[PDB]
Amino acid sequence: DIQMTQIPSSLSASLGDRVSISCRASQDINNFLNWYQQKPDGTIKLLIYFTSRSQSGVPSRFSGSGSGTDYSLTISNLEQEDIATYFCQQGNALPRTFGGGTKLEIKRADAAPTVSIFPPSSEQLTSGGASVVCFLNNFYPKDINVKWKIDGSERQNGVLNSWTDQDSKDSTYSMSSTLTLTKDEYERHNSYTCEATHKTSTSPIVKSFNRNECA
Amino acid sequence: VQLQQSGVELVRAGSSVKMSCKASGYTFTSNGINWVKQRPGQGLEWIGYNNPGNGYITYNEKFKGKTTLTVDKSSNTAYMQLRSLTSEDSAVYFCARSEYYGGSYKFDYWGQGTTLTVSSAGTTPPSVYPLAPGSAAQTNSMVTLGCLVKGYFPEPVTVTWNSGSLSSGVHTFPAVLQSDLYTLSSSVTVPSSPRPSETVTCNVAHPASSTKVDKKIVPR
Repeated sequence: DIQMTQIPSSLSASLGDRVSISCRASQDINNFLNWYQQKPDGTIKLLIYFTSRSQSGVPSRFSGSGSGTDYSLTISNLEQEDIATYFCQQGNALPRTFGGGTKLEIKRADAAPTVSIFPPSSEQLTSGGASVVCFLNNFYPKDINVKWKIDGSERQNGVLNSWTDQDSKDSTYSMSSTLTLTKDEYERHNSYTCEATHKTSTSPIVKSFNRNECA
Repeated sequence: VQLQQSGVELVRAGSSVKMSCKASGYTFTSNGINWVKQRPGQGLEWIGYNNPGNGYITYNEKFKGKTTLTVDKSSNTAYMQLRSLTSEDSAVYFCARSEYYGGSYKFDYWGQGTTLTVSSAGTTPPSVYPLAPGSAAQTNSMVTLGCLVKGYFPEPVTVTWNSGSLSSGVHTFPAVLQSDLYTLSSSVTVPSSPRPSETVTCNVAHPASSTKVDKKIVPR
């Protein structure tokens, strides 16, 4: 197959920036290269075809170029609606192959997460289950490390993490981490700690609660 | 031009599905139809092609055998049949139209895609649990409340706070698959002025099971 590699797998840029995305083929593709845009909602449209022909209805800030095995897609001035995943595809031979895709995000100033932790609700405890939830909200960059500790020992088992897409208005990310135990194991320990490590600080952010602290 | 998709999506391992892609807005026999697979793990995969005009079909050797492409010219519908379904077949499948441009083709119009979920799970309504700030004074000025929606199937659930009147400060996280069941959560940050002098309730709806649950967040 002709292997297609997109150089920057993910890219950060500020609105107004000139963005350029690379696509390399394993062998000369004779300019038969098309570009697709996948919006965060999963839908896809053709952007550019035959290396540099613009498809009807697409913004004039998108242009493409290249030859042989090297092609690029350039956004002249990044707009918010351009936040998406872009894919090159070769139409020189079968099977048709696509590049791995390049996802864009808006670059902004760093922002430390607002962390909050929540003890299992009593409704859940009645069912014999126990989930401790920790929200880490509105931070930038996306890279964050969360570790759970129970009486000084660390997490690992029973953790479910989930991230939101970059917020369209303030460009930050949010994350939620949940530690689930049985009611039996929960009631045999005192403290539960959610510990986050982010670029914004040399020392982790720690939020804890003690089971007995019934205020 | 428009490619409207859909076929069975919630299936069990070992079965087969026949998905459809109905074209409109142009002369169906004039353009070939391609099928593409996209697993949650980012990437796109070309499955095969079918030209309803000349009846030419071609497959990607990978899918050749597990896949059967057919077309019904009378109704302008393209079909793809997957068989011997496994967990690695769970993906979104798109159909796209080919258009000749001097030398090669461009996939110019795409269908919205059909999500194929292979699972053993049965329709199950969620357990909604109110999350009130714990133990010591959790937060100053603003207060963060949450709602844990655990163990439901299938997707999706819709979460709203105060029947939607509370839209600012809310974060609803993408559902995560735990043991073949989904779990998700949502948080809301209100000034210490509102709760608990003012009522905060999380409302979750699960269409698949016709379930609706209202959970008021009250002080621990």
